[PDB]
Parts: sequence; structure tokens; C-alpha cells
Amino acid sequence: LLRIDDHDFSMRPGFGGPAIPVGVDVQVESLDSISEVDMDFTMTLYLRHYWKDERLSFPSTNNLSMTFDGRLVKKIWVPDMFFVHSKRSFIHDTTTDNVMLRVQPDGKVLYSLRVTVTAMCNMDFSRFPLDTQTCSLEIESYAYTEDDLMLYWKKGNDSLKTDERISLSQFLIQEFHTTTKLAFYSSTGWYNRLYINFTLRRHIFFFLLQTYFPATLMVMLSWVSFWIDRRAVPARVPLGITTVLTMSTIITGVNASMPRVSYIKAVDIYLWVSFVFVFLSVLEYAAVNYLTTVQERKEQDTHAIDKYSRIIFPAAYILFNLIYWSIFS
Amino acid sequence: LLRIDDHDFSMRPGFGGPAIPVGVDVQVESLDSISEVDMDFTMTLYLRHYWKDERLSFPSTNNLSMTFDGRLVKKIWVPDMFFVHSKRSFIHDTTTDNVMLRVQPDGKVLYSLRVTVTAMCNMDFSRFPLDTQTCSLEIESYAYTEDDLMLYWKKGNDSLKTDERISLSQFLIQEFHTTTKLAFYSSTGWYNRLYINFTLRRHIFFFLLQTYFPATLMVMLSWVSFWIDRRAVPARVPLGITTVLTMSTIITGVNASMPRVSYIKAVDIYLWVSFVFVFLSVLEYAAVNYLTTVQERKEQDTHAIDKYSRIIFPAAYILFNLIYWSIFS
Amino acid sequence: LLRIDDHDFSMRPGFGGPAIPVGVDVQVESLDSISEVDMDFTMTLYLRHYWKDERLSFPSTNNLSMTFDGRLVKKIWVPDMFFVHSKRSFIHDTTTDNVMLRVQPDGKVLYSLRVTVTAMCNMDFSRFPLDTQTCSLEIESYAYTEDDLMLYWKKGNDSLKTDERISLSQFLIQEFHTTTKLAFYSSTGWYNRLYINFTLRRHIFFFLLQTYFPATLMVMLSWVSFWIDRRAVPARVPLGITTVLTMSTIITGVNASMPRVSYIKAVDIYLWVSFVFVFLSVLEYAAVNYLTTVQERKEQDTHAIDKYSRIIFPAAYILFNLIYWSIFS
Amino acid sequence: LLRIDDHDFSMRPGFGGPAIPVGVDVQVESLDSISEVDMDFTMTLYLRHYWKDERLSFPSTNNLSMTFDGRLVKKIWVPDMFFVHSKRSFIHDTTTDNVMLRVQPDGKVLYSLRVTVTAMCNMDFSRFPLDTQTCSLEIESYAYTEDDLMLYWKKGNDSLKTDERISLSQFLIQEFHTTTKLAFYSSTGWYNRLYINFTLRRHIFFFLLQTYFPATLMVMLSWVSFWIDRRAVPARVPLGITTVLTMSTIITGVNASMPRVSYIKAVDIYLWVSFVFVFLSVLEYAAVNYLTTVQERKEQDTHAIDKYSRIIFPAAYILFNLIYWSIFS
Amino acid sequence: LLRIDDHDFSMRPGFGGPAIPVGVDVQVESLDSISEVDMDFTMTLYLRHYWKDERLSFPSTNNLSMTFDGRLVKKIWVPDMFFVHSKRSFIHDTTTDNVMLRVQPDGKVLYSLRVTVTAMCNMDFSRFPLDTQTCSLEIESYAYTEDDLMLYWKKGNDSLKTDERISLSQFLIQEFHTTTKLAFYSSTGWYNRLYINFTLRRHIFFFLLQTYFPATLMVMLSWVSFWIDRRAVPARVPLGITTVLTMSTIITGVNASMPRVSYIKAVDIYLWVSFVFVFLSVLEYAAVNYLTTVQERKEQDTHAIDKYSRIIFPAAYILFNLIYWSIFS
Ligand SMILES: CCCCCCCCCC
Ligand SMILES: CCCCCCCCCC
Ligand SMILES: CCCCCCCCCC
Ligand SMILES: CCCCCCCCCC
Ligand SMILES: CCCCCCCCCC
Ligand SMILES: CCCCCCCC
Ligand SMILES: CCCCCCCC
Ligand SMILES: CCCCCCCC
Ligand SMILES: CCCCCCCC
Ligand SMILES: CCCCCCCC
Ligand SMILES: CCCCCCCC
Ligand SMILES: CCCCCCCC
Ligand SMILES: CCCCCCCC
Ligand SMILES: CCCCCCCC
Ligand SMILES: CCCCCCCC
Ligand SMILES: NC[C@@H](O)CC(=O)O
Ligand SMILES: NC[C@@H](O)CC(=O)O
Ligand SMILES: NC[C@@H](O)CC(=O)O
Ligand SMILES: NC[C@@H](O)CC(=O)O
Ligand SMILES: NC[C@@H](O)CC(=O)O
Ligand SMILES: CCCCCC
Ligand SMILES: CCCCCC
Ligand SMILES: CCCCCC
Ligand SMILES: CCCCCC
Ligand SMILES: CCCCCC
Ligand SMILES: CCCCCC
Ligand SMILES: CCCCCC
Ligand SMILES: CCCCCC
Ligand SMILES: CCCCCC
Ligand SMILES: CCCCCC
Ligand SMILES: [Cl-]
Ligand SMILES: [Cl-]
Repeated sequence: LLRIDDHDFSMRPGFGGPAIPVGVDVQVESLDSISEVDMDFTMTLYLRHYWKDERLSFPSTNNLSMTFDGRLVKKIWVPDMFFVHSKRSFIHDTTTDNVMLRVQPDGKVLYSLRVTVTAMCNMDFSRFPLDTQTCSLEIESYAYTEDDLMLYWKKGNDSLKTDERISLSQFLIQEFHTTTKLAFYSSTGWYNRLYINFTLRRHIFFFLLQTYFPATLMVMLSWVSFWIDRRAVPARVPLGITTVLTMSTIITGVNASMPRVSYIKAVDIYLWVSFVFVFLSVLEYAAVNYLTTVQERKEQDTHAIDKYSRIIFPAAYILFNLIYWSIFS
Repeated sequence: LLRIDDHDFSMRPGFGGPAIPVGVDVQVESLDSISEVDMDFTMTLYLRHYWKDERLSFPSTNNLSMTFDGRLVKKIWVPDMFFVHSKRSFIHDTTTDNVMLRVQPDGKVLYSLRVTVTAMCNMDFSRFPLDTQTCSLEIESYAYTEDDLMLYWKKGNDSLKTDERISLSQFLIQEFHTTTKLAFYSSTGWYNRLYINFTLRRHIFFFLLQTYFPATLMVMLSWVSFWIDRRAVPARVPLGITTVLTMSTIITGVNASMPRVSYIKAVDIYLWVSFVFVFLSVLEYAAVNYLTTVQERKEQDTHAIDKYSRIIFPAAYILFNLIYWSIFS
Repeated sequence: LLRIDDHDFSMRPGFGGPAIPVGVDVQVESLDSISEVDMDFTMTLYLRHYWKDERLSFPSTNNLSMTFDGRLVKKIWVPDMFFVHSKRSFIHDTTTDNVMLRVQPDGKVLYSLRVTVTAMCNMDFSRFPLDTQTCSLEIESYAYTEDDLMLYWKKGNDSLKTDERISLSQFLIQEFHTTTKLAFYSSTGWYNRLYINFTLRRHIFFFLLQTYFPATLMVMLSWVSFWIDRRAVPARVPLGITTVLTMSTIITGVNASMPRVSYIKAVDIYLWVSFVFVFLSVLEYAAVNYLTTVQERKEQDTHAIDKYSRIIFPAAYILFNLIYWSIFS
Repeated sequence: LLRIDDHDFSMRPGFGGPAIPVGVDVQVESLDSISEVDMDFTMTLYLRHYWKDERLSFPSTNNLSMTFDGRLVKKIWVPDMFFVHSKRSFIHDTTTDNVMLRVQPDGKVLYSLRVTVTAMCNMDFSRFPLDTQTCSLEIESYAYTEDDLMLYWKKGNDSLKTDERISLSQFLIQEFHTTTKLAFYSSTGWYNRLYINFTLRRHIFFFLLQTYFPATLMVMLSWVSFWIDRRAVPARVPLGITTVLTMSTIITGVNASMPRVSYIKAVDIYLWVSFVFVFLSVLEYAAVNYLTTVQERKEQDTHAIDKYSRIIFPAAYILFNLIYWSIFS
Repeated sequence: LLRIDDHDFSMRPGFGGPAIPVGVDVQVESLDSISEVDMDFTMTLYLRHYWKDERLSFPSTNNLSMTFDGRLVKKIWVPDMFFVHSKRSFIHDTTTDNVMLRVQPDGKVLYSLRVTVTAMCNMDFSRFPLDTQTCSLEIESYAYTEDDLMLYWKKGNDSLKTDERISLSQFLIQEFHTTTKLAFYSSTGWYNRLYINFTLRRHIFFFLLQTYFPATLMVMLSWVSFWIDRRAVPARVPLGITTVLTMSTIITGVNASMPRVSYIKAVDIYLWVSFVFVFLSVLEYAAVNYLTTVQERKEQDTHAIDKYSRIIFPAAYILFNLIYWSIFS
């Protein structure tokens, strides 16, 4: 039906003349995973192309579109899109190549394929884990400059659809939209580039329950010492030491999961402030013990330091929490 | 025998006319693995197709079906099924492609292949680990709409068989069955979709023995303090502190295995209630020590608080367990 | 030499007539790994096929066998064996495909290839780690029923050889042998199936030294308490608590390595019995302390409980060990 | 257009005569990851080739360059570059091969491709983590010696461009530049080799906060003992022991992450010196207890050892830190 | 130039007559990694072949060798070497297949390729980590017996070269050399086999510092108890218990890294002897406490046991170390 043997498909339509326009639209099937250690995400989508080539015209009386097997895609000419700044990708091939080709009697062509991509995304963790991130996926032609191929969104802002099933267990997904920009390479020229943009927001419940509550409970345990007879030395000393030693484990367990950045995160501040709060309660009792021994040496109830600590330590911690949650909201 | 050189197999049977019907049936060989962190499962199965094409007719006197090598599959026309919402898949190829082709003298065709698939499954962990999940595998044609191809289960509900060897170490598998539904894509049209459905139920014995028993034993250890002379301060203080510090480790060891969901699970409730039960026994003795020191200061047996705690703490824990196992059964 | 252009190799020898017999023999090169979490093993072997096809006859005066390059395998007809219930496999291809083809002047053919397979194996862990497992590898034709192809072991029981280098660090390997059985699929018919069977036995030394000895040592540490003055409360209390808290870690470290089965293993019994032995020694001293305080209240040496515990606890543990190693031998 | 059927492209241009010159230039897209355990890095780049072949001449009036599909690359002759000392690499192929071919009417050719490489890099950890590393990527022709192919940087030092987005979370990247050298293989001859060089510098903030601070805090905790009444034996003994036991965990947690080198690293020195500082404070109190018991035996305030330790231990640690940070800056 | 269309390259040179000799030589580029858990190593090398075939003769006046593209390798005949007892391998293919072909006017051929291999190696850990291992890589023809192909090292012992960059962070590499042996398969015949042999020696510094020193320090901590007043029960009891409990962690941390062998390693002996040394110091004080209580009961300084332990325990440990390092050197 299609006159495939007649023509040299190594050359584009309009070869030697003005640029060929090619339109694009997209449907996202899933957003698959995200990594902070590697700074990347994975996405699966359907991608579609539109153009006209009169070498693929055929006669009919119905003026309708026809579908063809799919093994003809490797005989005709086809555009050459690639994903910019991507780590890896593939096209699906079970039970056969997931490819579709439809042609109109005047030579208009529709071409579609299903693909999975993993792409680069630079992340900022200064407000972690109360953070927000923004991402994009880039599309461009490899071989043809804007003097030979013209690339655009087919229907404007309506060119992007999203599956209603899309979900991530740790993030809220929002603000899908599309943009365009021109790009330059020194050795080869100017190119059109298409963008798909979106925003992510992290859920905090896991981190409350797994980090912020136990640190608070250790701080509250250290306060119990102020309520115990100053004469019970082998009770008051280990009570403080054990809380110091636990707070160290919590600090280690948090930071072992993240990338080794060169700046402080919002969770680090909270944990290290709680550490100094616990550390100071040990020096307090050391002072009380020394001053009591001096009194014994002079001579040979509740001490004022205990009496004041019972008020001062909790008030200070409450002030710190008010400030912190005013800053990070 | 088969006139393969005579015809253009880029076009379907009945091209330009009414839709071709294609029937399907399936046998599941194994259900291979399941992930909560990734929310997916893996399955291996045999998949079969049935249709008629008169371009593949041949003469004989016996009216019987014949089997052909398998290298002819890439010369003739073949339907184009794909698995919807799937992460990855392949066809087996040792010692050769695991493919079968049988043809009748009137052009009826039987086509079979062996495949492994990994597929998406959304999971709810609010009753974990006493939870039940339901899953499905989706089948659809990539290129042809319901105006060109008609897809149906060959024998109705009898179209699905299951291997007697199928098993999972952590789940009971039940309720295999098949359904159909129509699907719409904005840019390309209407399609028939086939479903395979099943249900999973988790075994709880591992979690009893590995989580619920040790937390109970820590709670029962904290009660021993009420039976010890109030004068033995360096004994009664560490006995409580060490149980608090162990309960924290159990809490951490559980949640380090699961996805970071934004809601509380049924096991979290039990562990955090046990934590507060243990935490309170430390404040109890702090109160007894303070009140004894006040009595000493005034002046200068078993305390009522101990006497009452010996009854109140165990009764409250038993009430809590009755309620909990009434709710989660 | 071979008349390859003359014939249609899409059709088997004797197409349209009685079944073709095909003989098989095997040499195992290595048994590569085993997984309890995944319930599978990996094997590498050489696999050989024997049949006659008169379309491959050629003239000679010597009546001897000749070897051919190997690129002819994709032109002639070849049998279609696959491994049943397998997870994955491949054929080796460095520096070229590891394939061999030899032909006799009357058309007798010998065909060989090297392959690696990973296969399913259901395992029972009720006597773990003193357990024994049995495994098998299954071989069958994909497309041809017993009416068209007949599959058998070439030399009877002599058809299976094993490399003298085969070894596993954790198991003793024994009892290699071969069997045959007929198989039925509802939609497609009856098939011949060949089996390779073997047995595995686990070495226990690692588990003695890494699990059973330290649990025993914790139990023996708990007994030291009975030998210490009942007046040293802050010594006798932590001595018991610390052993409870260590035994919990041993229990956790064992079960974190295995699949989450729904039944008790032989190592679980030992560890949980040792746990209760240690748990009881804490209640013992609690009783002694309470009864001493009652005597003080009445009034205002070694206690009989200590005196009896010094005999009763070790005797009971020794009785338990005699029974256990009588049952699991 | 191009006379591809006319010529034998198994032979290079100028076959049997002087060497063909081939020029190269490069743009780096990303530096992807680095491993100390494996001693390697990963890089993604665009690579370009320039040469003339008169068998690819064609007539035109415009004297301009033309772009061709890309399926012609496997028909014509093309240079054979490989990456020396590399572990693995691939060329990107979605949605098609990422390859470009441009030709001028006189037969000048431009050839480009996108690739990812993982390459060997020998590392020195004697000043870890205050260390600096230098790396390079090597390029060479596989089959042709300098008598048949001549390989050079196209534009001198201007032949290397770098993407402005390039970043690593743990390193500062600096000093990109290019060099050339001749290489010899005994069996096959002399070859031209091109180099791409760069330098890396590690950020230290993570290691301060995660290793050096907690070790210092343990040392400062051990000093508190000198301020406590020498009569409180069950307080002063555990205070020292627990710090020894914590310092061991820090030492283990650091070295579990790195390769098992045969020499001491700069972080090892700090940690083991802090260990001996803590170890000595236990022997100190042992001495005080023994000497006090001797005084009791003779007979039957603050001891001079405590009085002097309160000054000597901190001064010594401060001297050690001054020296250390003078050496490692 | 080469008459490729004239001949049947499915047949070897001298087909039907005496065996063809094929010579080999090798250059090792890198030794990439080693695993004790899997018992294997990985190697990358260049491999070369030499033979004569008069079907590849061509006329010239210069009598020199010529290089050809590399796409002709799949048209001519080529030998069929494979690596015996190997787990996996591949040939490098970026930017093209890393293959070289050179031919002389009389039909002498040189063939080269670059490859990476992973190979089996049986290891003995009875003297671990002071152990020495020996390894080899095996080379053989798949399809042709010694009656049809003759395989030998081209230049004798000079056939093996090694890159000066080769290094491993944990081993000293020594004693590279080559051997030959004949091999028999029951079903198929006799074959020539080539060997590459080498030796490895482990560096011990990591294990000194990470295992042997801390165990010694725990033993020395247990001795401090003998220097403390026998009346300080809550000090002397935990001092011993905590060292027992730490030594258990060291024992576990070592053996969690290695394969689960059925025999004792040299490091196990040291650690378990140190364990009993620490265990005995607890029974010592238990005895002293009991005997003191008996003296109190009779009645109603330093004990001889302490006095003797202060000499006996260290002397015994020093004797043990002398013997151990005399045996394992
Ligand atoms: C880490 C040094 C701690 C010193 C404590 C001094 C207390 C003095 C009380 C007057
Ligand atoms: C965490 C603060 C604990 C305060 C305990 C107060 C006890 C008062 C007893 C009357
Ligand atoms: C967990 C509850 C423990 C109760 C101990 C009671 C001892 C009574 C001795 C007569
Ligand atoms: C590890 C041996 C410790 C010995 C301490 C001796 C102290 C003597 C004080 C005079
Ligand atoms: C594990 C049993 C320990 C028994 C200690 C007995 C000491 C007796 C001293 C005479
Ligand atoms: C102690 C944790 C407090 C968490 C407050 C969160 C406010 C949104
Ligand atoms: C940008 C630094 C914020 C630090 C705030 C500290 C709140 C107590
Ligand atoms: C302490 C755990 C109790 C578990 C009860 C389970 C009831 C089915
Ligand atoms: C849906 C919340 C259930 C909480 C029940 C608490 C049982 C003590
Ligand atoms: C305490 C462990 C005893 C192990 C006995 C094993 C008997 C074969
Ligand atoms: C099948 C259960 C065996 C339990 C034996 C217990 C031995 C003390
Ligand atoms: C206690 C850590 C001190 C770190 C000093 C770093 C100086 C650049
Ligand atoms: C090259 C060894 C440096 C050691 C310096 C020690 C500083 C206290
Ligand atoms: C305490 C460890 C001693 C190590 C001695 C090593 C002798 C080569
Ligand atoms: C082969 C056993 C060696 C054991 C030596 C023990 C040294 C104290
Ligand atoms: N469109 C991408 C190309 O320009 C990359 C390159 O070859 O420089
Ligand atoms: N049947 C799936 C296709 O419609 C996907 C698409 O190209 O939109
Ligand atoms: N021999 C295996 C086949 O029968 C599988 C199937 O297609 O049912
Ligand atoms: N240019 C690399 C080649 O020389 C490798 C080899 O075959 O020796
Ligand atoms: N040279 C290896 C072959 O003999 C393997 C086999 O087919 O037996
Ligand atoms: C940005 C610095 C914050 C530090 C608070 C301790
Ligand atoms: C004390 C916690 C209050 C924080 C409110 C955001
Ligand atoms: C759904 C909330 C339950 C919380 C019980 C503490
Ligand atoms: C106290 C446990 C009983 C729960 C019964 C389901
Ligand atoms: C099979 C049950 C055994 C349980 C022993 C405690
Ligand atoms: C007490 C251990 C003896 C067990 C013998 C099998
Ligand atoms: C290079 C040796 C340094 C050791 C310092 C303790
Ligand atoms: C005591 C820390 C000072 C180090 C300055 C580099
Ligand atoms: C080979 C046995 C050695 C055991 C030493 C305790
Ligand atoms: C006490 C350690 C000496 C060992 C010498 C090899
Ligand atoms: Cl005490
Ligand atoms: Cl204590």
C-alpha cells in the first residue's frame, strides 16, 4: 500500500529547504521513585509525535486514518528526540515493541512510544525535613538544529495529561506545567528544548514520631535528677550519663541516612541543642557535689542550685521550642 | 507449505473493514515476590492467543493442527498485547525463544509465549500487620482501538488456571478471578482491557514472637520495682531507666523496615502505649523519694503510692489489651 | 558440503508422520549458590542432544564425524528444550557462542551448549539448622507434544556426570540421580519431562559457636547471683537485668537472617527456653528481698530460697539439654 | 545522494599510504559518582570526530554542510576510539541511537556520540579526610598504530568544554585540562593517547560534626571524675568505664566505611590518642583507691593525685590538638 | 581485496586433514576485585591469536601486514576459545567492538580482543587472616579436539605480560606464570588447556588495629578489679560483667563478615581464649565474696586469692601470646 521501495529515507522531508515542524504531546503514567543520596527521579510516560511526509501518501475514498503493524518504523524516516541530562532510559518490548504508527492518505503521520527515564535533580536540604523541591524533564533533538527542525508543543498548555493513579508515599505532588527555551552548543549550533515541570512537598509525620519525640523525652528524663536527694550519688550520676549516651545514638541514627552535605540541616540544630541541654545537667550535679564537700571540710535540705535548676531548665527548653517552630513553621 | 512470500503482513486481517476478534487464556506458573517499600509484585505465566487468518491456509486430507518451528513468527502478522501499569518484563530465551505456533488448514492460529512481569500495587498499612491486600494484572492492545481489534476471554470464567505449586512464605493467597472493562485515552481512543484479580492475607506469628512479646516483657519487668524496699535507691532507679532505654530500641527496630507513610499503623499504637506505661513507673519512684525526704525534713513500712501501684498498673495494662484485641481481632 | 539451501527447515524431520526421538545427556560443572530468603539455587552445566535428519547427509569414504563452525545452527532445524519452573537463565557467549555441532555422513547429529540456570526449590525449616533439603531441575520441550517428539535419557542412569571440583562451604552434597515423568496442560496436551535430583545437608559448627554457646554462657552467668550476699542489693539486681537484656539481643540477631515463616524453628525453642530460665532468676531475688523486709518489720545467714536455687536451676537446665539433643540428635 | 554502493568501506582512507589525521573535541555533561571502596568514578560526555574522505563527496551549489539520518554510520568507514583502563561504558539509545553525522560536498565529515564511562582512579588516604585527589580519562585507537592513524586535539587547549551544572555534594572540582602522550605495546606497536585531567577536594564539615566533636566530648566527660569525692567508689568507677566503652564504638563506626588499607589514616591518629587519654583516667582512680586503702591499713581531703590531674590532663589534650592541627592544617 | 565471496568459511583450514596449530599470548590490564563470600575474582585482559589460512592471501609488492576494519571478522573463520570454570564475561563495545584484525599477503592472520572475566577460586581460611591464596585462569577450545586443533603458548614463558599499574588495596600480588595440561570429557574427547597462575598475600595491619588490640585492652581492663577493695561490691561486680558483655560484641562483629565455614579460623582462637580469660575474673570475685561471708558467719586486708591473681592472670596471658605468635608467626 505504502510505496516504501521508491524513496531514500536517509533524508528528511524538505531536505535542502526550510525546516520541518514537529509537534509533541505527552501523558505521564507514573512517578516511580526518588533518591536524595543520588539526587534523581524516575518517570514512565507515553510520548507522541506529529508531522507530514508526502512520500507516505496513498489513495482511498474514505479520507480516514489507518494503523500499520509497526515493523515499518525502521524503514521510513522518523524524528530523533532524546532526554537531556538523563542517567538512563529504555523502551518497553513485551510482548513486542510498544510502538504505534498511524498514517492519513495525504501523508500526515502519528507516532507513539512508551518509555521509562531516570533524570538528574539538584536538591537543597537546608530546611530538611520541612523542605520543598522542584523538578523538570528536558526534551530535545539530537542531530538537527532549528534551521532544519522546529519543535513545539502541539496543543499549547493542553499538551500534558496525568494519570489519576499517580502517588508517592512520602511526598505531595503538585503544579505540573510545560515551558520552552532555546539552547546553544559551541561546536554545533542552536536547538529548541521543551520542559515538563513539577513540585514536591514532604510529609513530616514520620520524622516527628521517629526523631523529634524521643529527643524531647531524653531531655525530660534528665530533669528528674533535680528531684532526688543530693546524697544518693550512685543514683544521680548514672541517670545523667545514660541520657547523654542515648542522645548520641539518636544523633548518629539520623545522619546515617542522608548525603554528606557541607552545610547544617534543620534537624541537626534541634538534636545538637538537645544534646547540650542534657550535657549541662551533669556539670550541675558535679558542682553540687563539690560544694557540699567544701561545706563538709569547713564543718569538720535542698541546695540553691537544685532549687533554681528545677525552674530554669524547663523554661529555657520551652523558649527554644517556641523560637524553633516560629522559624521553621 | 505456508505461502509466506505472497502477502503483505504489515496489514491486519480484514484491514479496511470490521474488527478482528482475538481470544485469550492464561495459566499462572508462579507468584515470585512482593515489596512493601516499592509497592509491587512479580509474576510468571503462560499467555495464549487465538484468531483466524485465511492467508495462512494450506491443503491436507486430515483436517488436523500442525506445529511449526517458531522462526516464522517474525514473518506473519501477530497481535500486540502489553501489560498496563507495569514496571518491567521479559520473554524467556533459553535454549531458544519460549514461543509456540500452531496452524489449522483453514487458517485458524494458536500462539503461545512464557513471560515474567513486575507490576504496580497500591497498599494500605493502617492495620499492619493484621492487614489484607488486593491486587490485579492488566492486559491491553497497544496500537489498535475497539474499532479494529476486539479482545475477550476465550472461555469465560474458565480462562484462568493456576499451578498447584504456588506459595508464599508470608501470605495466604486466595480469590483468583477475571474481569473486563473499557478504557479511554484522550489523544487516541477507546480500548478493551482484561483483568486478573487476587487477594493476600498476612501471617501474624512472626510479629507476635518478634515484637509483641518482648514489649510486654519489658512492661512486666518495670512492675518488679514496686516490690523492692524504697530505701534501695541505686537499685530502683536503674531498673526503670534500663527498661525505658530498651523499649526505645524495640520501637526503632520495627519502623526501620517499612515505608515512611504519613499515618499511624496498628503496631505503632501498641508500642507507644507500652512506652508510656514504662515511662510512668520512673516518675512514680521519683515522687516516693521526694515525699520521703519531706517526711525526713519534718521529723528532723510501705508507702501508699507503692501499695496502690501494685494493683493499678497491671489492671490498666490488661484493660488496654482487651480493648486492643477487640478492635483489631 | 551440507545442502542447506535445498530444504524447508521450518518443519521437523518426519513432519506429518510419527514422532522424532531425541536423546539427552548432561555434565554438571558447578552448583553456584543457594538462598533461603528466595528459596532457589543456581547451577551451571553442559547439555547435549542426539537425533538423525537425512536432509543433512553428505558423501565421504571415511564414515567419520565432522565438526562445523557453529553459525549453521541458525539455518537448520534444532530441538526446543526449556527449563521448567526456572527464574532466569542464559547461554555463554565469550569469545563466541559456546555451541558445538557435529554431523555424520548418514545425517546423525550431535548438538551441545553451556548454560547457567536459577531454579525454584521449596524448603522446610522446622528442624533448622539441623535440616536436610532435596532439590531437582526439570527439562521439557516447549512446542511439541509426545505425539511429535519423544524425549529420553540417552544412556539410562549413566547419562549424568559431575565435576570433581563441586563444593559448597555450608552444605554436604549427595545423592545425584535422574528420573522421568509425563505432564499434562489443559489447553495444549501431554509432554515428557526429565528430572535431575540431589540432596543437601547443612554443617552445624557455625551455629554451635555463634548461637548455642553464648546463650548457655548467659544462663550460667545468671546462676552466680545465688552465691552473693542477699544484702548487696545494687549488685544482685543489675547482674540479673543485664543478662535478660543480652539474651534479647541474641534472640534478635538470629531471626533477622531468615525468611518470616509461620511456624517455630528448632533454634527458636532453645533460645526462648533460655530466656525464661534467665527471667525467673530476677523474680527469685525479688521474692527474697520482700521476705527479708517482712522479717525486718516483724523484728522491729542464707535464705532457704537461695539454698534451694543453687541446686534446682542447674539440674533443670541439664535435664532440658538432655531432652533437646535427644529429640534433634 | 551519497554513493555508498560504489566502494569498499572495509579499508580506511589512504589505505596503503600515509596516515590519516583525525581530530577530537569534547564537552563534559556530568560527573556522576565516586567510590573509595572501588577506587573509580563515572562520567557522561559528548565526543566528536573530524576527518576527510573523498569517497563521500557530492555535488551542490551552496557549499554548505548537510545532516543525514544516522543509519548510514554502519555502512561507511568510521574511526575506532576506546577508553583505556575503563571498567564499563555504553552509548545511549532512547528514543534512537544518540548519534549524529554531517558531511560537506568535498567529503569533510563530522561525527558525534553521547556516552557514559566508569574509569579507574588510584587514591591515597594518608591525610583522610583532609585529602586531595587527581584523576584522568584516557582515549586511544584500538586497531591502528601511529603509522596509519594520527590522533590530536582539534583546537589545542580550547578542545574541552564543561557544563555549568556540574556538581558533587562532597567535593570541590577544579583544574580541568588536556594532555597527550605516546604509548607502546610489545606485541603490536606505538599509539597516540589523549588525556583529560582534573582535581578534587573534600569538604570536612561532615567529619567535624560526625567524628571529631563526639570524641572530644567523651574526653571532656572523663575529666569530671577528678571533681568527685574519692569515697564514692560506685560512682567514679562506672563514669570512667562507660566512656572507654563508648570511645570503642566511635572508633568502630568510622573505619567500617572505608577500604582496608595497609597504613594509618589521619583520623585514626586522633581517635586512638583520645582512647588512651580516656583509658588513663581509669588507672588514675585505681591508684587513688589503692593508696587510700594502704593509708587505712597504716592507721588501723583531696588526694595529691586528684589535685594534679585536674591541671595536667586538660593541658596535655590542648597541646595535642595544637600539634595535630598544625600538622594537618 | 580479500576474496571473501569465494569460499565456505563454515569449514576450518585443513578440514578433513591434520590439525591446525593456533598460538596464543596475553597481556593483563587489571585485577579488579576478590570475594571471600563468593570465592571468585575478576580480571580484564587483552587476548591474541595467530594462525595461517591461504584463502585470505592477496598480492602486493611490499610483503607487509595490513589492518582491516573489523566488520570482516563475522565473515571469515575464527578460533573458538572459552574460559573454563568461569561465572560470567563480556567483550567491550564502546565506541565499537574492541576487536582487531591484521593479515599478511601469504595468509598469516593476527586477531585480538579485549575482555573481562569473573572466575572460580577455592579458598582456605584456616590461617585467616594470616593466609596465602593461589589462583588460576583456564583457556580452552569449545568445539575442536586435539585431532583438529592444536593450542599452544606462542613464545613459551615470554607469552604473558602484566601492566605496571596493577594493584589491590588488601593483597600483595606475586608469582605470575603459565602452564599447560590435557583434559578429557567422557562424551566428546581430549582437549588442550592453558593456565595462568598467580599468588596473593594478605596485609594484616587492618586486623591488628581493628580486632586484636581491643580484645587485649578488654582483658587488661578486667585485671584492674584485683586492685580494688573487696568491700566495694557494687563497683567490682559491674566492672567484670561489662567486659564480658563487650567481648561478646567483638566476637560477633568479626564473624559477621566471612563465609560460614565448617572449621575454626586463627582469629576465632584468639578471641575465644580472651573470652574465657575475662569470664574467669568474675568467678574469682564471686569466690572472694562467698569466703568473706563465711568468715563473717564464723566471727559472729587483702585476701590470698586477690594477692595471687595479681600475679597469675597476666603471666598466663603473656605465655598464651608467646605460643600463639610462635605458631602463626
Ligand atoms: C569537664 C570539666 C568539668 C569541671 C567541673 C568543675 C565544677 C566546679 C564547681 C565549682
Ligand atoms: C520530668 C519532670 C519530673 C518531675 C517529677 C516531680 C515529682 C514531684 C512529686 C511531688
Ligand atoms: C512482674 C510482677 C513481679 C511480682 C513479684 C512478687 C514477689 C512476691 C514475693 C512473695
Ligand atoms: C591493668 C593493670 C592495672 C594495675 C593498676 C595498679 C595500680 C597501682 C597503684 C600503686
Ligand atoms: C556458674 C556457677 C558459679 C558458682 C560459683 C561458686 C563459688 C564457690 C566458691 C567456694
Ligand atoms: C516535640 C515535637 C513537637 C512537634 C511540634 C510540631 C508542630 C507542627
Ligand atoms: C538560619 C539559622 C536559624 C537558626 C535559628 C535558631 C533557632 C533557635
Ligand atoms: C502479648 C501478645 C498477645 C497476643 C494475643 C494475640 C491474640 C490472637
Ligand atoms: C482507629 C483508632 C483506634 C484506636 C483504638 C485504641 C485502642 C486502645
Ligand atoms: C551448649 C551447646 C551444646 C551443643 C551440643 C551438640 C551435640 C552434638
Ligand atoms: C515437636 C515439638 C518438640 C518440642 C520438644 C521440646 C524439648 C524440650
Ligand atoms: C574538636 C574539633 C576541632 C576542629 C578544629 C578544626 C580547625 C579547622
Ligand atoms: C607523619 C606522622 C604525623 C604524626 C603527628 C602526630 C601529631 C601529634
Ligand atoms: C596484641 C596484638 C599483638 C600483635 C603482635 C603482632 C606480631 C607481628
Ligand atoms: C592447629 C591448632 C593450633 C592451636 C594452637 C593453640 C595456641 C595456644
Ligand atoms: N543536541 C545535542 C548535541 O548538540 C550534542 C553535541 O553533539 O554537541
Ligand atoms: N493503548 C495505549 C496507548 O493508547 C498509549 C498511547 O499512545 O496513548
Ligand atoms: N510445554 C509447555 C507449554 O505447554 C506451555 C503452554 O503453552 O501451555
Ligand atoms: N591499542 C590497544 C591494543 O594494542 C591492545 C592489544 O591488542 O595489545
Ligand atoms: N570443550 C568443552 C566441551 O567438551 C563441553 C562438552 O560439550 O562436553
Ligand atoms: C545557620 C546556623 C544555625 C546554628 C544554630 C546553632
Ligand atoms: C511547643 C510546641 C508548639 C509548636 C507550635 C508550632
Ligand atoms: C487513630 C489514632 C489512634 C491513636 C491511639 C493512641
Ligand atoms: C490478653 C490477650 C487476650 C486477647 C484475646 C484475643
Ligand atoms: C512444636 C511446639 C514446641 C514448643 C516448645 C516450647
Ligand atoms: C549436654 C550436652 C550433651 C548432648 C549430647 C548430644
Ligand atoms: C605515621 C605514624 C603516626 C603515629 C602517631 C601515633
Ligand atoms: C584547639 C583548636 C584550634 C585549631 C585551629 C586550627
Ligand atoms: C585446631 C583446634 C585449636 C583449638 C584451640 C582452642
Ligand atoms: C607479645 C607479642 C610478641 C609477639 C612477637 C611476634
Ligand atoms: Cl551503688
Ligand atoms: Cl550501677
